Amino acid sequence: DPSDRLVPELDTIVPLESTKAYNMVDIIHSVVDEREFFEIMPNYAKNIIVGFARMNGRTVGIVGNQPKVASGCLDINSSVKGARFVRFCDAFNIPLITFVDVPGFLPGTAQEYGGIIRHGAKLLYAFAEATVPKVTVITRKAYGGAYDVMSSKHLCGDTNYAWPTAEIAVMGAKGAVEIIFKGHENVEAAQAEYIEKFANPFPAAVRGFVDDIIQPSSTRARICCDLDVLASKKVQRPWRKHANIPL
Amino acid sequence: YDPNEKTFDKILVANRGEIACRVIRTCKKMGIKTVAIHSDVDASSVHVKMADEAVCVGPAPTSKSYLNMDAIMEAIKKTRAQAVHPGYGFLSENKEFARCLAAEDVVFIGPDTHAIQAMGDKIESKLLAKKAEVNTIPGFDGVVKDAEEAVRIAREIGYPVMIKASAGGGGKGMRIAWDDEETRDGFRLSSQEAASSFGDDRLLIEKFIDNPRHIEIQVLGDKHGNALWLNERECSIQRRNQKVVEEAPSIFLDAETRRAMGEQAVALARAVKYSSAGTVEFLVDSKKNFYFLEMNTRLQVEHPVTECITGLDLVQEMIRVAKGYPLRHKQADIRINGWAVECRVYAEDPYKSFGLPSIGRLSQYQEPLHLPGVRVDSGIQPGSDISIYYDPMISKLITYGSDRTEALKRMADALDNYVIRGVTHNIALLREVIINSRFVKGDISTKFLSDVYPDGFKGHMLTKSEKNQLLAIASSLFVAFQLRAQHFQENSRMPVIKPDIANWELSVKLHDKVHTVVASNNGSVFSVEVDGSKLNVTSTWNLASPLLSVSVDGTQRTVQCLSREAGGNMSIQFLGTVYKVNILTRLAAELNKFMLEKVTEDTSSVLRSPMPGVVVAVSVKPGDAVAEGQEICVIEAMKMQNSMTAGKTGTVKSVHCQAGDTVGEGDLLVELE
Amino acid sequence: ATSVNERIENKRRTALLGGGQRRIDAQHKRGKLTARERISLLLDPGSFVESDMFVEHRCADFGMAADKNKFPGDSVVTGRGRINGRLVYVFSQDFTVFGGSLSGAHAQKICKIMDQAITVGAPVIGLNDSGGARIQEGVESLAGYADIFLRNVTASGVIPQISLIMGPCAGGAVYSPALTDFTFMVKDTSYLFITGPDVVKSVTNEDVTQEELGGAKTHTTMSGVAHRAFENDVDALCNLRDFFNYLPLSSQDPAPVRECH
Ligand SMILES: CCC(=O)SCCNC(=O)CCNC(=O)[C@H](O)C(C)(C)COP(=O)(O)OP(=O)(O)OC[C@H]1O[C@@H](n2cnc3c(N)ncnc32)[C@H](O)[C@@H]1OP(=O)(O)O
Ligand SMILES: Nc1ncnc2c1ncn2[C@@H]1O[C@H](COP(=O)(O)OP(=O)(O)O)[C@@H](O)[C@H]1O
Ligand SMILES: *C(=O)CCCC[C@@H]1SC[C@@H]2NC(=O)N[C@@H]21
Ligand SMILES: [Mg+2]
Repeated sequence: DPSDRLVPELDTIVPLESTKAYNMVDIIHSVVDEREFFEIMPNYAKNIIVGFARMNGRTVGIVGNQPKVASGCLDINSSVKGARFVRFCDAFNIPLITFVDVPGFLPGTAQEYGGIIRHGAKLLYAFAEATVPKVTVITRKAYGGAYDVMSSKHLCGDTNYAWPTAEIAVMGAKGAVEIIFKGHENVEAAQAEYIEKFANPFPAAVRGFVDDIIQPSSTRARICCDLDVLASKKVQRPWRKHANIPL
Repeated sequence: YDPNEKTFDKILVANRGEIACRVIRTCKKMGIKTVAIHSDVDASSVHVKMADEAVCVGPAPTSKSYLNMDAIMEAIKKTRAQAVHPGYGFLSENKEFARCLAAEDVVFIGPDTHAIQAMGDKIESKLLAKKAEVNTIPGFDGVVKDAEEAVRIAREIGYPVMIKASAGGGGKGMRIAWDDEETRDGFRLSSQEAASSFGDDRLLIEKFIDNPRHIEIQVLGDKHGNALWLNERECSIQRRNQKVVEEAPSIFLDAETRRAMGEQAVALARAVKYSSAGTVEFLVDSKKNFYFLEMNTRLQVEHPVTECITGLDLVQEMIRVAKGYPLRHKQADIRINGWAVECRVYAEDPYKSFGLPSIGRLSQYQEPLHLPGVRVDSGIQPGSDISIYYDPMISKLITYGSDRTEALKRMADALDNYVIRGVTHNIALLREVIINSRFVKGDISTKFLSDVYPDGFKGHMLTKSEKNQLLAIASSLFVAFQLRAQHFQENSRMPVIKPDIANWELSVKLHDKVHTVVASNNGSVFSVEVDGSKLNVTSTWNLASPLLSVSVDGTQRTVQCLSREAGGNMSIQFLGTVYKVNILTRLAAELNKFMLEKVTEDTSSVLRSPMPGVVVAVSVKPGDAVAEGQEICVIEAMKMQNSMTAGKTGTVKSVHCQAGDTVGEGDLLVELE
Repeated sequence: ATSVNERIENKRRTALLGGGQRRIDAQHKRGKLTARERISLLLDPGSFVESDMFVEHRCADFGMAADKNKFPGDSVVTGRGRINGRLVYVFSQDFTVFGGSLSGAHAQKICKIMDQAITVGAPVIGLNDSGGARIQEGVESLAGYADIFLRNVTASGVIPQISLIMGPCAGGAVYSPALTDFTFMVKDTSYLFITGPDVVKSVTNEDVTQEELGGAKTHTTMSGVAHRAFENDVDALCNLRDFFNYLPLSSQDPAPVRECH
């Protein structure tokens, strides 16, 4: 399986409408070698996907969002499910590949009463501690602190890519317009300027928060290359017996 | 291909699919700007990207997108396109569209509205053909009064005559009036059926034709009264009154009959004053007697197969004629240069009523363009979606050769090297048809698919040698995968000791039988013993490519590996058919005898609400047709909306759920069988 | 003649007065102090050395470039001090200026203080009172949260980190206290929730107010996020000093030993 094989089927897998959903397992199957993917816990916390695959003959761990189930929102179960897998992959020198499409965290009363903060911190810490090479691709969405929780550039991430249909923002357009343009009480046009200016990956691109905006069909052809360069990564950290996982 | 001559500089192709792509390609060869129309869904189709401009026309359904008068009118007005080409289907045979286009200033590639109006109804066309001194269908013009009229018609023209209820609407029915008492009782039954169906109670009795062959003649004309007949085509192989395999030169006809049919078609076209490309269809009995049946006033779907054997670009000729130029050829200039066979690859499952519509999104798509003498016409690219609103047709495959046998061999080779992963196609049926003994000999009729498979399509039956080759190939591929699994890199800390196993003893389960296989490897050549028979398998053993070419005892074969599991299950496409096998080691097979079978329970009707929510709009009705896993309804929630399908095939019986209801999880929404 | 001497005094008085006397009165009406006197109560008298008192936000979009929206300090007070003679680093969040919303300068100051603390080897105490991330800044607030989280994870297991929730904290800023070793809250004046009650009401169709959505009782009784609850600010700070007396300064040092009787 050549490492430069094109995947044109990814050119239109993301619907234009911001309401429809799609299957991330299809993207994972397209990208990996021989379309083989060993999934871990496939029937528990289905809004997140974790598994093992091979890229150019090298074992890699894959974690990603599933927009089909619960819009891809993070909750208590998926946080620990992803966190333990990421920690195990870190412990044995296995690179990580992440696909990000998340609109935030699942709201409710049971989520707060169950302690969603602790498990969100677990996932955040799991990505922050990781010292193996990691590559991240943003397909459609990344909102609020969930964007940071999913291994943004600022958590010592190595390479980040965003598809032309991706978009990064603090919140939704309606919420930002309401919380900013309150006295003006005119959302007829201000929403139009907001969605034509800040509803695109350009604010993140101009500030260097993403390495480059790549065509989907070349996705695989990029990642392999990065995994060739980052194979010799070495970093230094302050000495300690063991850090305090928020369990 | 001379571009010096003046031609329209703006053409609008108001169509979709592969015909739009072909027209766009021909116009590009002419150096003419192309403008394409597309619905909201088809915003990323092949044709819309191939063209220069692109104008939307409306929503997904064809009744508001490709059949909308106003949308096309404003598209023409904004674009100011010089000429409009409809292709075939949709609005090709619309007289209203025709004169609406032709009124202001727009030229329309096609026949004039007078010819369409003339050949718009069966009765008027039949009487015009009778006035055109051509061999019409043997019968009488009038109405039946009683059984006396039926028996007098039977005694008038021919003994083998139907009593089928004709005229009215459609004119169909399984009826025979061979004998006098048969004429009487069939007339009674046909009158009863007509009263039940249409109420006409009157018949246009027509003579019976045993196992008829459907031939067709391609005709070309201009505004200067010049008519040409471009050989013939045969479209006998049909199911559901739809052609699947077309064969350009007719093996059943000779020079004299061909010339007679061409002369009759040319005379009919001159009588109607046709000035474009058209087709005249004939039914030929066993006695080599041809009778006229219908005339298509548009470009035929299977026009490339007659284009290959003559080298005449039909779209180019249509454009030149519509410009006003006369034909640049004569009757003697037409030659039958070789042989041609065309097949249609649809997105349907041939194991249910010779094809049922299917949906899905293509994940892998590869054409055998590198094979010799293979032409593919398709409007599909990898990642395309096979929706429900349109025809599920995928592609057209054409093979041209020096004779019939070479063309058939090339067609089989192309079918074996054609990759479609994501949906279900009917390639197995096509390959079985093109290798049947009767089809090879040349004895086919419109009932070929009916009598060859009276029970239905069951697959490609395999002989002893083919079964042995399949088992050897599967065992070799399994052993090759196992061997590749042992190749790691150097560790320098714990050295790897590769095992030195000599023989692999395997149990292979196929259909409902178990065979013992012994496999040995000597580099790139495998020696396989199946039940004593010895075979040699050699290949490059490239496990990443979708297609694998192997050589078993010198015979060259091509296979595909659709599925592979650690449990031993393997799905392999061989000779155009998908076979499921289970390969295990001897020890595993021996130990598996103690594994208890798990009995299933409950009913397959499990569809319910995955989570509580509201239904924005339900679009089902008890008794509605259900496709292969088609989207049955939509339940929306926060942010994203869910669209849950009907994966299990079953006729709708009762829809407990209703639109707008806040049904909880587990509630019975749609009952399916 | 140069007007640079008066500029220093004007900036100092603006920093001392925060964002307005009316906002100070509103803060005092709810029974809650301000950041400066919180720090004064927490630390030993005459030992607080404020750093980076002349930092202002550099955003120039959506009218944020106006002088009325430009305040020195960027609504955060950071520095070092001594508790019972032992060094410590402290940062406090000011609800006066845009409700304590975090921006580039806010996160920059917090990151600088935490980096200095991990370099020297001294604990970190964080008084948290903020309405979330600043929407006007945009991705800058998210980047600041990411940097703060990265430095929190890096220093975990190296130096102790204590968080004290003094006001309503919402959004991504909730995650920073959860990554520290200990968390304390003040009864009836502090909240912790990812999303406000309005979003919950809109989405899941349930009515609830802040008190039983992110109150101190919920987190200290049936959520397991906080460790202790205190009645007011003064008692919370005295208990914080008493608790800080227990811990060692860093992982290198052994457990503290005190004079016994
Ligand atoms: C990374 C994820 C994020 O970005 S989370 C950002 C927070 N998201 C929101 O929707 C804001 C919700 N917060 C609030 O409503 C209030 O601040 C809460 C937490 C309820 C405090 O209660 P309360 O005492 O009534 O507030 P207040 O009336 O005193 O308002 C004071 C001023 O603070 C401001 N403020 C607060 N947060 C932000 C923010 N993220 N961005 C910009 N400004 C903020 C408010 O604008 C408010 O202004 P004003 O003085 O009422 O006119
Ligand atoms: N005179 C006939 N006698 C017996 N069968 C006929 C006769 N005419 C048509 N059939 C059948 O009617 C079917 C459809 O007729 P056709 O005129 O071609 O309509 P369509 O344009 O829809 O294909 C053909 O498959 C043909 O086999
Ligand atoms: C949609 O227009 C945005 C408003 C609803 C927000 C939904 S619900 C809660 C989730 N959190 C978030 O940021 N988006 C999601
Ligand atoms: Mg017909």
